[PDB]
This record gives sequence, C-alpha cells and structure tokens, in this order.
Amino acid sequence: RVEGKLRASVEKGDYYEAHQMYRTLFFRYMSQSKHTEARELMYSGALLFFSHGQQNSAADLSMLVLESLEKAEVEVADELLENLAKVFSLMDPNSPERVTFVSRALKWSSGGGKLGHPRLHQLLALTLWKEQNYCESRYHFLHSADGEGCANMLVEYSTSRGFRSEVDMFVAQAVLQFLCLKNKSSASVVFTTYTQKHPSIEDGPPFVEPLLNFIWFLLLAVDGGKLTVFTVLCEQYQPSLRRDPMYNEYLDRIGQLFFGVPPKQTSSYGGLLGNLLTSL
Amino acid sequence: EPWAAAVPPEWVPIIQQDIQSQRKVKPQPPLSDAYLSGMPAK
Repeated sequence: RVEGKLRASVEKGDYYEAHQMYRTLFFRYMSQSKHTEARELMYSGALLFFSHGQQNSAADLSMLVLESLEKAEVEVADELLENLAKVFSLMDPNSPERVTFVSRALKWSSGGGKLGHPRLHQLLALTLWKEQNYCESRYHFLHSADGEGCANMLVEYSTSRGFRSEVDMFVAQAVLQFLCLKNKSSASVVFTTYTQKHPSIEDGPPFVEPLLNFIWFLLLAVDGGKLTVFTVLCEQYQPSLRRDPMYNEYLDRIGQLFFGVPPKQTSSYGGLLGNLLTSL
Repeated sequence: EPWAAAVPPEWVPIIQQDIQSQRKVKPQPPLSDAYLSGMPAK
C-alpha cells in the first residue's frame, strides 16, 4: 500500500525524501513490533534505490533489514540468505559499506555458534567469483561447504593470475586450509575437482608432481585416522612442503586437530601474518 | 627404509620416486600476488 506512494517519490527523483520516509516507517513499524513489515518494506526499498544507482540509500536500507532480523531474533532460512546475498551483489564492490554489511550479515547468520553460515559464505563467494574478486571469493569459499565451486574458481584464478610454478600449490593451499577448519569432506572434493579440471594437471593419482601425491595421501591418511602414516608423509615430502613457508604450520594444526599431536614448529609465520587459530 | 613398513604397500614406489624427484634442485620462483593472497590474515 504505502509502497506505491514511496515508489512514486523515488521515480520522481526525490531520493532524499523517499529515503527519510522509509526510515520513518521502519522505526514506526519496529516500535509497534511489526518487525516483518519493517524488513519487507526496507528490502523492497533497497532494491528500488539500487535500480536508480542510489547506492548510499540502498545500503542504508539494507542495514535496516539486518536490524529487523536481529531485533526479531530471526533464524537463518534459505530465502533470507538469498535476499541478503542479492543486496550484497548490488552494492558497490569498492565501498566500505559492503564490508560493513557482510560482517553484520554473517554475524546474524551465525546465530551468535559464531561461524558465519556456510550457505551465506557460498552465496558471497559465487558473487565475488563472478566479479573476478578471486581473493575474497576464496576466503568465503573456504568458510563454505562448497569444495566443488571452490575448485572451479581456483582453476580460473590459478590460470588467470597465478604463475605456472604454482599449479599444484593452489590446491595444496586450499586442501590444507579446509583441513585446518576440520572440513575433510570439502578438502577431498576441492582436491578431486581441481586436479581433474585443471588444464595443466594430467591424469592421476598417482601424479607426476610430488606435492599432489602428498596431498592425495594426506587426505587418505586423515580420513583413515592414521597418525603414523600422516607422520611419515610429512617427513618424506619436506622438500615439497617447504615451497610454501606456511604448509608445515597448517600440518601442525591438522595433526593437533585430528590426532592430538602437540604442534611442532617453533617458527610461527602465523604470528607474523595472523595467528592460525584466528586468521583462517 | 623404516617408513615403507608404515604405509600402504601400493604407496611405496610412488613415495620412493617422489623422494628421489625432490632431491633435484628446483628453486621456487617468487610467489605470485594471487598465491600469497591466500595466506592467513587477521
């Protein structure tokens, strides 16, 4: 009903005025505990402002969507996540506001567990991939349950932006980080998908590249709960593992998480870059 | 080689070959922005 009148003000170009009226009705509905009506109006308003290129107003209304979700203690549902990712995808990729929105939306989606919901991470990752923001896409894929999407993205990233000396390293880096998040399922899927789909990796396993055999064997050893095998693998593949200074630190964490072996590396590049417990 | 007793038998020739391959001097070139962007960060 009121949407009709607000929509007319936006279409006339009275953006400032429509924006403050949306805010007025939002707080009014919220004061009346009409949390749902408040969110629905803000979401439709955000979309309308995005269609006019009015990013600042759209982003503001998007934050009010999250305010309603929070106050009403709404749980994650597929439709809500898809709505939030849609708004994310319309925001300016170079705005601090998108950073703010993502942080607040992931926090809400956690049900403050406190891990961002993996389906929201997935949706974000897919958008970021389409935008060729591979660095951020990768971060979100790692917190998703989507090993297959991650692998396809990393094939594109490695061939587009990586060096030819790194083809095996990109999948090693991803597998080891998935395992540090105790996600052996996605770790196996990213490995299998990447090695099959990457144009510079031939049929295998076994592979010509020692680092790829290491990762293949590691996945088998972890899935089998075989600590003695894990230990042998880490020892015999050290020359390959030294190619990324962080690989032995990831393996320390993996050993701890799956088998209880106390971390071995005295070195901590983690500390330098960000501590492994709180920087994956 | 004690390690060979510890792993599945069909892995042994693969690991033997990989041990020998890794003896070869093959310095890693400076790592790309793309690769290093996957490093941990706070």
